[PDB]
Amino acid sequence: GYQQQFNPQGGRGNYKNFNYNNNLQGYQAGFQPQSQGMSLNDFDLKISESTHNTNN
Amino acid sequence: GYQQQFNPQGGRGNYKNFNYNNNLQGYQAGFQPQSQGMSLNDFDLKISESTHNTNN
Amino acid sequence: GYQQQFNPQGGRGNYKNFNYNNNLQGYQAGFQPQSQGMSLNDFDLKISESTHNTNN
Amino acid sequence: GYQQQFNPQGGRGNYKNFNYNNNLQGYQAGFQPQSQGMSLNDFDLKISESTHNTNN
Amino acid sequence: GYQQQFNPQGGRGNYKNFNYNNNLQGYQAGFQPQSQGMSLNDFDLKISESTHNTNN
Repeated sequence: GYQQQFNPQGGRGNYKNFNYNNNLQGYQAGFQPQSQGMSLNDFDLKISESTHNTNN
Repeated sequence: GYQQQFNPQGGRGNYKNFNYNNNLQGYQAGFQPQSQGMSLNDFDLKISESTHNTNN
Repeated sequence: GYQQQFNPQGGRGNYKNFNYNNNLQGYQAGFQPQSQGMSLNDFDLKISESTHNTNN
Repeated sequence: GYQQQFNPQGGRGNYKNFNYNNNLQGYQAGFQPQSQGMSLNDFDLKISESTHNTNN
Repeated sequence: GYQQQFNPQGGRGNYKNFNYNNNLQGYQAGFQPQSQGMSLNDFDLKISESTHNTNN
């Protein structure tokens, strides 16, 4: 079938923001998982992210 | 079938923002997973990302 | 079948924004995964990205 | 079949924005994955990207 | 079959915006992956890219 398991073998680290969305014959609208920007719904190794959200 | 498992073997690091979307004969509209920009839905190794979102 | 697994072997680093979209005979409209620009849906190694989004 | 696995062997770095889209006999319309520009859907090694999006 | 795997061997760097689109007997319309311009869908080594998108 579908292998989506969380199976780290050995090693070490930081694990966060794992999201599993199972839609079984359903209705899903307006989804922004792990969103960092602005979402409007009307019905030496360095990674650096900086986001400024201003809603007026 | 489909192999999408999380299987790091040895090593070390930072693991974040893993998103699994399974749509089984369903209706999905307006999806911006891991979005950093602006989403409007009307129904030495360095990576640097800077985003300014102004909604007036 | 389809091999899309996450299998780092040894080594080290930063791993983020991995998105798996499985559409099984479904309806998907208006998808901007890992979007950094502006999405409107009406129903020494250095990588630097700077985005300004102004919605009036 | 199809080999699309994530298999770094040794080494080090930054890995982000990996997107796997599997469309199984489905309907997908209006897709802008990893988009940085403007998407309107009506139903010393240096890489530098600067994008200004103004929606009036 | 088709070899499209991500297999860096040794070395180091920055890896981002890898997109795998598998269309299995499906309908895909209006796709602008990794788009930086303007997409309208109606249903010393230096690389520098600057894009201004004005929608009136």
